[PDB]
Amino acid sequence: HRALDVATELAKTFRVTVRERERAGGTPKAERDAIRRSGLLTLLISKERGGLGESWPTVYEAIAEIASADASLGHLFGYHFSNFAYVDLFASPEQKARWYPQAVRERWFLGNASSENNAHVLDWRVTATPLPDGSYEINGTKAFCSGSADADRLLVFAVTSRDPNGDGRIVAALIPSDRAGVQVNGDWDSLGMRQTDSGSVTFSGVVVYPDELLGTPGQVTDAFASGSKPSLWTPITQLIFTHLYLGIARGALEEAAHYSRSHSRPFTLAGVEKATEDPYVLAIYGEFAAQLQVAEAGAREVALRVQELWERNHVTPEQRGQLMVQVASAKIVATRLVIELTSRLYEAMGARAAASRQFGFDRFWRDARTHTLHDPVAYKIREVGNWFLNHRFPTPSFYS
Amino acid sequence: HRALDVATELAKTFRVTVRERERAGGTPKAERDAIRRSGLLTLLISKERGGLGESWPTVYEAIAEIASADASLGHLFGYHFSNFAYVDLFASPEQKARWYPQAVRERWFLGNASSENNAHVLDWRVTATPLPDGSYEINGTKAFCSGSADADRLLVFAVTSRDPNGDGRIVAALIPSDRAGVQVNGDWDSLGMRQTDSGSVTFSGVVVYPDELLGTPGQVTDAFASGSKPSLWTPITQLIFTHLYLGIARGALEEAAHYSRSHSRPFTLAGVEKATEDPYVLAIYGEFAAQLQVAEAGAREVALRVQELWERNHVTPEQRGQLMVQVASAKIVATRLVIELTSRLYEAMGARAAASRQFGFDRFWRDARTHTLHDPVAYKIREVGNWFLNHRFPTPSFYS
Amino acid sequence: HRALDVATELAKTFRVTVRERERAGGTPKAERDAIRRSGLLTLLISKERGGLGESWPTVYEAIAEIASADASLGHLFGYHFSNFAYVDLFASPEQKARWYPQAVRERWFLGNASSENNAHVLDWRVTATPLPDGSYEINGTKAFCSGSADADRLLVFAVTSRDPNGDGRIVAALIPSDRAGVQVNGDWDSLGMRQTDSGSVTFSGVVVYPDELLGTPGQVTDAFASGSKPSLWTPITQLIFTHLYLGIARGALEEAAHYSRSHSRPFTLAGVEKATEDPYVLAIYGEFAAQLQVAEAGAREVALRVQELWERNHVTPEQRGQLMVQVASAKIVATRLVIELTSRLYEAMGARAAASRQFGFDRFWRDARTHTLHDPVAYKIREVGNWFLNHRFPTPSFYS
Amino acid sequence: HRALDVATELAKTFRVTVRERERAGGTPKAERDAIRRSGLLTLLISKERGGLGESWPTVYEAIAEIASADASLGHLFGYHFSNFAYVDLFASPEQKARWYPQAVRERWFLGNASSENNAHVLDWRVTATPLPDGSYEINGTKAFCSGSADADRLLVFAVTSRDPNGDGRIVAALIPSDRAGVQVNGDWDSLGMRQTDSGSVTFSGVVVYPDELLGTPGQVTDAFASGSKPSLWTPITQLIFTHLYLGIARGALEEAAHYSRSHSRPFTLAGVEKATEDPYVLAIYGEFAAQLQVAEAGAREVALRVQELWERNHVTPEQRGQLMVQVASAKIVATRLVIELTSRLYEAMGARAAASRQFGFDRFWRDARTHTLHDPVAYKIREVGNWFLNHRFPTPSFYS
Ligand SMILES: Cc1cc2nc3c(=O)[nH]c(=O)nc-3n(C[C@H](O)[C@H](O)[C@H](O)COP(=O)(O)O)c2cc1C
Ligand SMILES: Cc1cc2nc3c(=O)[nH]c(=O)nc-3n(C[C@H](O)[C@H](O)[C@H](O)COP(=O)(O)O)c2cc1C
Ligand SMILES: Cc1cc2nc3c(=O)[nH]c(=O)nc-3n(C[C@H](O)[C@H](O)[C@H](O)COP(=O)(O)O)c2cc1C
Ligand SMILES: Cc1cc2nc3c(=O)[nH]c(=O)nc-3n(C[C@H](O)[C@H](O)[C@H](O)COP(=O)(O)O)c2cc1C
Ligand SMILES: O=S1c2ccccc2-c2ccccc21
Ligand SMILES: O=S1c2ccccc2-c2ccccc21
Ligand SMILES: O=S1c2ccccc2-c2ccccc21
Ligand SMILES: O=S1c2ccccc2-c2ccccc21
Repeated sequence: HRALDVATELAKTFRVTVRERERAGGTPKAERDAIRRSGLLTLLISKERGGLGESWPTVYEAIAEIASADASLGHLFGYHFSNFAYVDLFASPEQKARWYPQAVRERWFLGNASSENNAHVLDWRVTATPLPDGSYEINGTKAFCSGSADADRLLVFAVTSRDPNGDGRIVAALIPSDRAGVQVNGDWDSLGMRQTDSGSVTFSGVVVYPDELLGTPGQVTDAFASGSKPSLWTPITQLIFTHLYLGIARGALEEAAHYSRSHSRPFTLAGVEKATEDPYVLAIYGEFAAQLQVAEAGAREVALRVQELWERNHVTPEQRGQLMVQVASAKIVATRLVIELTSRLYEAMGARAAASRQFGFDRFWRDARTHTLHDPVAYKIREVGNWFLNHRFPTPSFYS
Repeated sequence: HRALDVATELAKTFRVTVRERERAGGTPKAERDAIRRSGLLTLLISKERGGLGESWPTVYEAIAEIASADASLGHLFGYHFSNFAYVDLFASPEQKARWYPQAVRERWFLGNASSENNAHVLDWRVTATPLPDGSYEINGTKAFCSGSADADRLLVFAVTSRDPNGDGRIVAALIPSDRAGVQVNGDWDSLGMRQTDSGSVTFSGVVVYPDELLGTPGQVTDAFASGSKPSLWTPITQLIFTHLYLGIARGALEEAAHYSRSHSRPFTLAGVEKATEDPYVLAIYGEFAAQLQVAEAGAREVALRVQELWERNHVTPEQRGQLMVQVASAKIVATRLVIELTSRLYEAMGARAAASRQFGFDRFWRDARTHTLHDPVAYKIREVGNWFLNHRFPTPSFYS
Repeated sequence: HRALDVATELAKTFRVTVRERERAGGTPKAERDAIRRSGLLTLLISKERGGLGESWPTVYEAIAEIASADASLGHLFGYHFSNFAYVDLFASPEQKARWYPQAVRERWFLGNASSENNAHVLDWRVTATPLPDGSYEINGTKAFCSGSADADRLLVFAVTSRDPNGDGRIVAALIPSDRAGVQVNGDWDSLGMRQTDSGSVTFSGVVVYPDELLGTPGQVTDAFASGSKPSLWTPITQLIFTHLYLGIARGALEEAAHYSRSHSRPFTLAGVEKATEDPYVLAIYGEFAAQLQVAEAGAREVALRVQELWERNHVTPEQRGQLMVQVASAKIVATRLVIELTSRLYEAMGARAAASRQFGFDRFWRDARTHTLHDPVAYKIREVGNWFLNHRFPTPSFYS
Repeated sequence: HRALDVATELAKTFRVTVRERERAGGTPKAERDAIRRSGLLTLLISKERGGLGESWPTVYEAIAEIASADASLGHLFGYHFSNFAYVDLFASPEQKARWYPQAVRERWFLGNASSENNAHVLDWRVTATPLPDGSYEINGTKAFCSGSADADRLLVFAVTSRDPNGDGRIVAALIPSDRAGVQVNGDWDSLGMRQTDSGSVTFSGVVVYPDELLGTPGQVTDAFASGSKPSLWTPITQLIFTHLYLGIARGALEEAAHYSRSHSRPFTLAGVEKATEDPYVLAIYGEFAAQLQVAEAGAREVALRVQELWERNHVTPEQRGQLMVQVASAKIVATRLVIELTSRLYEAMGARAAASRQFGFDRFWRDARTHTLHDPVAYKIREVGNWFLNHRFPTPSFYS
């Protein structure tokens, strides 16, 4: 229970200042350093490589706890583990023996530069062009680069160009964020998730060395189409998002209840004597706390299954598909819950919760409303429906 | 027709500047003056007395149109008519003969100072102490004094104190906002409705003269108990709120639709080619536009009944109770609609509608989430249920 | 008010026996004859042809009132007017001169035989093959032939075959239900709407004469595609369906309230003394009564617009398309309302309301759940969404 | 796994005949005997006493499995284990050492006679009169006596009367169903759950011997008041109900999907070619399947906690209350889920799924609509709200 105590104490500290910090936007440098000092970035690194030797259930629990205090920090922390999962699923034994001890000593907080802002999500234009001795040159602009600012390493994705061994192949690389040619642009100014630094990043002539490549170019595509072990990255990452949503939900419900206990007035017109005994106040907390309990218990069970399959040598398409269905289902339920709860709980608090902007309760809705659009829930719902009705497991990709 | 065209033209100009103005909060003086110049503040004053001689259906449609452009200016405009209605329902013929031509010539924009911030609503501590001549001295601070800033007259409520004829009787008056001892405080910094100037007003020995009094002390309480004609004030005012919600909903839907046509990207992962042809985008617009059509059509019929009873010399408890039930029903449907739609419409626009704070679409949710808390919709629901199941009309009050 | 009084009295009498009658299914001959004796089948025929010269709002009110007592009789009554509307929109002047006085004298109650059970709803295989002197011979089986038992005339649709003037044109005709070769099969055995007689009808060498044809073959296709006046048939008919749903909803709500008032027990475990004072019982009635009030008020407005356009010589596509959007909106709201209400109201009554099957309250859900599937509400939603987002009116058909 | 395989095979046979059997109502003797032969009634009896030595998670999964095929048989099965649970928590080791081997050898299927039909659910009037040798005489009529027909023993509750040591104290006993003076009345005729035999049972001078009593008079009240281990009976039983709802939901979803794949027609008006590819069809299955996956996964965690506490020598009120809150939440979520999906899934199948009564899909709604009224979900919601807001665990009782 040590690591979860550490996460709980971090969250408590973040709650003190989240109201003022998220107003300002920009990079939460002090808080990212506190996460560095905690050791929790090393949760999944073996004790023999200097890490904590912990499990995915602990990582997921920590993500939700931090997110309940500060959704931007929960996001950055969660994405770090999505990035680490990808690295761990593709890195060579030589890379792990070098990088993981270095990640411990240098306290790596990972960011990524992957998606783009072209005509649709499938329009990637950041190129990797071959160089002598096996290196590649990266050129182009990425969007939504969460945790790009103050990142020690960047997980970067590119498509091969002018390549003898085949163009259009996906290369992934882990590079220093201060490698020459990398310009983090700092243009993140969002409705919510305001301290995630998910702005854009520009690559001009950026050199990637062979010992920084995560597998061969195109290997990720072969791994996902085959259902090799790396195909677990998507269910892992979508369950990370799910725990952000559950964390936000719990934090909003607890913050509302504290207000209701200390500040709500009884609607004495109706003969109510204390707000905490109002039948409709109680119904609102009951409806949402009940959904939250079930979603949280369900999410713990799926997290255990992530760990079980994480430890296998081989995961069958059926095992991967079943897990993805369970994860997609959890994310759908958590999405609906957090969006409804963060808006409707005002009705259990009263008008003065909104009349004083500085109370800042709208932060929960703004954070959830921003992140839940990451990928459209309507097509997660379609994927689960296509599984149930047509017995088709979703096609492994970066999003399913 | 002409009045509604003027309202439409006002709304158009407000839409240009609302995003910038509402961020700043404070008093929309230029826009209040444009409303003064439009003549619409006199909509319900008879032509005999210099007004437009128009009807409540026209007022309500004008409220919704302006609210759809700028919710604070729709609120200010609507509340002016709630203040006017109270004056019209309690003032003597002699008072109206003087006040109403004055309001036309001087372009009066009314505000109010009524509710307070103590243990529960209508736990009132602002006192009216009788003076030998029949004047009253007012002392205390009012809260939520919408339209208090830049008001030509304030509708004010107090409770008698040191009164041989009975303490605790509610008096009302219409007084100049710069009467000695009136301090309008400018302490309004809210989630939404940011330019309604609903801060506090402090009364330091404010004298109210006998010709400014509206009825006799406790007369409002007796009219409420009687369910007689002055008790129409509440259904009238609750239907004003309803039209703020319908206007916000219509404005949000049309603003989201503009973004969907111009900015949303197709989810090519699912093979869709234009976002405006996505089946799930279309379902969101259809579900909410459909509910809006029915709600608006229903509201027009209730507004018609408001006009009918407004014109009568006498109104029975049964007519008043039936109207209040119809108004409550409209408010319930409009409340649920606007709260769901201003949040869920993000799902038809995509992540970039939230990723870019300056788009500012969240203004609709913030405005509606703030105002819908005015009084709890749960007890409007109880009131309709008590009528339908038990044949009990609501107990008339400032809220029912 | 005379016509509505007659409908109200018919509905009262139907309420007495509906529970026993709908159990058995089959043909409600005594109740159909009661409608014949009432004269209401002639609501839309002019007084100068023997009819009542009434209006569509009267018809719609009578439909909802009768449906609230007996959904099957309300369906039969309403479909009579859909059949009549089709006849009136396509019939020649000499057809109207002979048919309408005859329909009064002989107290005609119309049925139809239109849809079929092939691969999809567009797949029509009942043929019209040319005979000498301009007659046609009809062959094949129709499905869902509402009101076909005890019908004085059937409205019948076929597609031309072996026709030198063109194959696959849609012809419509009004014929005697006992013409040689017409076999009403009596196979309607439904979850709800159990006395609408909507089973199959088999046509074996059935002769149709030129003076029974409603326009030329293919004329309905042209009138709908061009938006000429007969394109009103679909919004007229879809609003008929809407009033079935509103009538069922009102009937179920009122029947539930009676049980709650006289049989529901207080949940004394929570200190409730009377079920009628339970806060959650009151909340259920309030929610649904409020939505019904708004839906009914909105439906009245749309019914008036039907009458207004019914009286026009020409109706533009904007006028027809805006009416169809308003009708579709009303139907969507009424559909959601009646399906939720007829199921959820058990929670306001208690277990014994379901545990005593004889109480029969499930009739409302059975009737509503059956009819609301007539055409899919999801595509009504898409049609409203396509209009609001893309400014595309529904393309006229038998369904839109 | 062996045990779950046996339950799956039973369910598969029950599925073949449930549609025909449940119309008839009455007692499903052949199916009860198949359950007797399966051994599964002994799931919780230790191997030492001739039982299967299985756990509550296995029991709950078997209940859901059987319920998905035949809700009445799942109900009868599940209530057997609620009856067994009461016996296990209150009987002496000496009693269980005789009864449990006898239950194995004689293939006991337990029923109960507990609730009554007086002014409210707390109003109990079936009396137990103490006789001088320590026996009691039971007199009066019980209602809702699930499984009272063909029962090998009945768990019976009464209140002491003519008792010098205190009237009104609750006594429980396990007695033969054919003891002199027991009359099972066969008056069950319900909307759903039609073969649970939950009719009335009348007791005329029925003798209960000392060694048939479960604890001492009032002992159950003392256990509830102290939140001690016997008060686990409620969360155990409420989670049995929860698995009936999850079972019905899964059965209904799977039956609907078979129709959608086999019989639904594409809505060609809108350009659909396959119903199984319709976007709104897929969205219904996706929404409901996703909620079911999360609810089932959360339910498994709670079932493990039931087993954990079942094995404890002592249980604190905090452990009992935490478990009850988790069970209540699962029940709330499952109730809402099954009620919505058993009605809305028609929209995925089409009109002919309701127009052909013999398809019988309404059985799912009828079963779930009937059972979910067992106790009011509104007060389960209040109980979870009171815990979350005010940190008050539910007051232990037969319902909470
Ligand atoms: C945006 C807004 C404007 C309001 N304007 C007025 C007003 O002009 N006059 C008034 O008496 N109360 C006004 N109220 C207050 C309500 O009557 C009520 O006192 C308040 O919403 C209750 O606060 P509570 O739910 O936090 O207890 C306003 C409330 C809001 C939210
Ligand atoms: C708060 C937030 C953070 C995001 N972080 C990342 C990220 O770290 N890496 C990435 O590839 N995409 C990230 N995305 C983007 C999604 O993968 C996707 O590209 C985008 O949300 C689609 O935008 P649209 O719906 O407006 O078309 C993020 C999106 C949001 C809203
Ligand atoms: C299908 C069904 C089965 C029931 N079985 C039992 C039972 O076996 N034992 C029992 O004590 N109560 C049983 N109950 C009853 C509840 O304990 C409770 O008394 C009842 O649902 C209250 O009915 P009301 O809401 O109409 O007041 C059953 C109820 C239903 C609906
Ligand atoms: C209760 C009921 C009555 C119906 N009556 C008629 C009718 O009178 N004339 C007609 O053409 N179709 C009638 N329909 C059928 C619809 O036009 C449509 O063909 C059918 O609901 C589609 O079936 P599906 O959803 O199973 O594919 C009726 C349908 C129902 C459910
Ligand atoms: O889910 S994101 C994403 C979407 C599409 C392609 C790559 C990535 C990526 C990498 C790291 C974290 C998060 C994400
Ligand atoms: O609804 S508000 C209110 C609540 C309670 C007492 C008085 C008043 C008042 C007067 C004018 C406008 C608005 C309001
Ligand atoms: O709406 S039904 C229908 C569907 C499709 C083709 C024709 C018809 C028709 C004719 C009369 C009444 C009802 C209907
Ligand atoms: O939940 S039921 C119930 C309600 C109230 C008192 C006793 C009982 C009882 C006993 C056995 C099974 C089921 C039930």
